[PDB]
Amino acid sequence: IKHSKCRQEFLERVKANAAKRAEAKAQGVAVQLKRQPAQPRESRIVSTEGNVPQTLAPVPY
Amino acid sequence: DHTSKQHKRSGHRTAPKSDNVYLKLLVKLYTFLARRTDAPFNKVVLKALFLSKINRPPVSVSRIARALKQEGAANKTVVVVGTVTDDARIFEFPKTTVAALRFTAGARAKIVKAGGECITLDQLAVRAPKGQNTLILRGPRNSREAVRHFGMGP
Amino acid sequence: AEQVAAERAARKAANKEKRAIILERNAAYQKEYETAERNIIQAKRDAKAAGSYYVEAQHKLVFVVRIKGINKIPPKPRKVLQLLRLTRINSGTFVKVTKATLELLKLIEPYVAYGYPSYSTIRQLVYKRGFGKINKQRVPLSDNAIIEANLGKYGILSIDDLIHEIITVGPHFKQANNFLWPFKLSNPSGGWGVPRKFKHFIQGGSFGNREEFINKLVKSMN
Amino acid sequence: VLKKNPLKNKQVLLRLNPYAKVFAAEKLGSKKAEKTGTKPAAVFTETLKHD
Amino acid sequence: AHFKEYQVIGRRLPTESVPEPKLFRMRIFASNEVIAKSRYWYFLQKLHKVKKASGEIVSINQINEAHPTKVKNFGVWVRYDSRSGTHNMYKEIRDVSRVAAVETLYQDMAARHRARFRSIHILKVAEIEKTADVKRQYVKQFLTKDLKFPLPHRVQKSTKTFSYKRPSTF
Amino acid sequence: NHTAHNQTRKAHRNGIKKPKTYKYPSLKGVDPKFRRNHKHALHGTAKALAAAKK
RNA sequence: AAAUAUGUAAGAAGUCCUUGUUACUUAAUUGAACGUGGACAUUUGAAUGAAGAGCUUUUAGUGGGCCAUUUUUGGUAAGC
RNA sequence: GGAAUACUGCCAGCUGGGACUGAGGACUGCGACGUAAGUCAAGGAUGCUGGCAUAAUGGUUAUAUGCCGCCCGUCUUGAAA
RNA sequence: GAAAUUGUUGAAAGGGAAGGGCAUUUGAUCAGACA
Repeated sequence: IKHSKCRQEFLERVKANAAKRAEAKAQGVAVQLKRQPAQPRESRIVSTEGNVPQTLAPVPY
Repeated sequence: DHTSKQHKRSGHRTAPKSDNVYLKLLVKLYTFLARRTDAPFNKVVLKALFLSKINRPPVSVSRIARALKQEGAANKTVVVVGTVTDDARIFEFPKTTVAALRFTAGARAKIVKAGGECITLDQLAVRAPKGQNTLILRGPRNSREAVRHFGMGP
Repeated sequence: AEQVAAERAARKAANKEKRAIILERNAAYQKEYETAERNIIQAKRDAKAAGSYYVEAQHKLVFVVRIKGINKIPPKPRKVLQLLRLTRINSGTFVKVTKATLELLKLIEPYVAYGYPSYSTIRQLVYKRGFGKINKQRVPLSDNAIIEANLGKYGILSIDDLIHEIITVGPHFKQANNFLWPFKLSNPSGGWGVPRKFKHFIQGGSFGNREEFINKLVKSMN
Repeated sequence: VLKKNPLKNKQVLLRLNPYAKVFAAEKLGSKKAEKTGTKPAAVFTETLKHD
Repeated sequence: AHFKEYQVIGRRLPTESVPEPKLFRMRIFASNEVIAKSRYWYFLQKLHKVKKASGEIVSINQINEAHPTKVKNFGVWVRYDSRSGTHNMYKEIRDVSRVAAVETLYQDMAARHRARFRSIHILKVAEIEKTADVKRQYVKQFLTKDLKFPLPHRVQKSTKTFSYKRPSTF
Repeated sequence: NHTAHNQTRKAHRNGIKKPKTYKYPSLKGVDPKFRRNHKHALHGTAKALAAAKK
């Protein structure tokens, strides 16, 4: 009386595992087909030339 | 904490419960061979020496006749750990070598009459230290009167 | 017979080719760690000169230490504490930081204290309190040939190679960490610092995240 | 029979890690870096000293 | 503990279709580096919509005093949560550095008004440049010219449990 | 009278396992019109694999 | 329309090709089910853990419970 | 404009005092110094000296002192009752 | 000719109980080893 989404999403992800592996067999290169969780982000230089950080001073009441 | 229980016991046996003298000599011989020759045959036989009367069911001599019908196995020396019993239902029996503990006098006659020789387990290790060219049979266990371990739906 | 001294002279000579790999590879590590920290310090200085704010990358290795003892623990955290191999009180393992393991620590946060360890404490935990799990049984290291016989498949063939896969988290972090038995630590030698432990570290207590002050606390427990 | 700790008993420190000999020869831990006198920008200081 | 005044700078998230979120900075009195990052997300959540998961800390900087040995008169504005509803308070402190005056304010609120650390919000600490507009009185009595006062009845800390002198004061 | 105090803890001593999901599920319960053909389908496909493919 | 709690999926018993069966099905050898043959390997398909996993007998005691945090119902109330 | 020093951190930097333990019993292992024989703090303590050879240590038992110690068996949600 | 229970002698202790545990002092007593 239902039908399921999440399995049909897995069935589309197997097709992605075929084409990546078939391409990487042609041009010799690593596959990396396992998923990963979220990762901590990297270092990035942030320039405050556009916008000066404004002070807050938590007064209101 | 404790993830698992506690001091467990490996539920398997390490020594046979029998007080037979001659059986402990065969346990003494195969504990030598299993430690040294490292072929996986001896660990299977040594585990099979500790078993009870019920876990060693009798292998009928018609069951050895089935094992020689297999393709490319007409000269393997069959190894039974239990007893080999007679069976007068078959009529034509092969010529191979049987290695076992006990031979019933009806099954003793049928192998020697056909031509093959019957050999005990000490002469098995003298012939086959690694247990090359061997073939292990085990009798049936659910043919025992275990029709009675119950449920509402059988 | 033979082999009176004929094989010993070659077997001792074979280890001379073995120690030569370890000596020059650790030179490549010591060059890397000092160039790692110089480039970060230069990155802040080059950003202040250009008027920019150099943020750091987030740390990717925490070190979790159990604090509360063994009983009166609810069922949701007690399963999570067993998955990090943190059975007994004052024990510790290294945890790779993802989205997944950050939510595990977020459950057991009133029981553990964790932060980001430096190279110094990792060098001092592996040498003094490091043990190895060899087919079972927790064998202490005391030798490079023990690691080389068990992690030779994965690269690693000296004890500093084990450290390098811990701090510079590599592809083989999971297999190199699971080789380590969980650390057995004493009570801290100076004290916990504060009167009560079971408040948050922001509120003076001991549990929670402290991000650098784990390096002062482990050296007492080391 | 007995676990002899490294970081004391320097014989067992040289049992492991043979780089630890040449670490003491170049002294390698009390190292002086080549100094670079690079002054920070004026925008950073005026938000740091003042508000 | 000994407080340290910090400068904490926050930038919500570089996202698609909105690059460069604006920026925000605050001056935080706290004991160490770990509190003042967490005390930063306390106030800055109340002012607009970010969270600790939705935000990130750009940089922290420890602000030392511009002139330590010069003696300053400090006016502090304080919002604290009493047992009734909260209300403002203005107090004046004569002390040495900026971060040392907040040390003697949390003692002053805890002694007289029974306010803990978690109830008080330091609004703004400012230096009163010229005198004669010092509104309170207990700061003002130390500002007369040629101030001289003795210290009568001094005690003497004795190390022995017995002394044979029948001791006298000053 | 009735309570469920200490019942979840007794279930998690020997765990809560699955029905271990065999190959070849039992066709008892399937529509019999499918079962009656599927007998005759296997009886043919064992013949051609034995007669032809050898 | 939250929060906490809760069901399933994260591959070998898998994907893909060629074509084999039958009395079911289709207008139709089209499907459906199970296959032969061939290609796909340790990053074989998220994290961490696994002080072995799995199955089977056989029986002992027990079937008067109580307390705390939080949510609650009857009761003004309660060590009800 | 030039420093110094607090504070935090690092050292496979040096050196002095105190306490507890000596488990194991021919050889093997991994090493460091040396040009080599070898030696060495490197898979667990040896060398030197003194007193006494008996109630001296020690064992037992009686008492003294410091602290601790409600009466057993059973029924019970609950026993010193 | 056992124990409860008792007599004499000998030792010892004792301000509203007695008995016990860990540790030593004092007093009584005692085995072992030194060629």
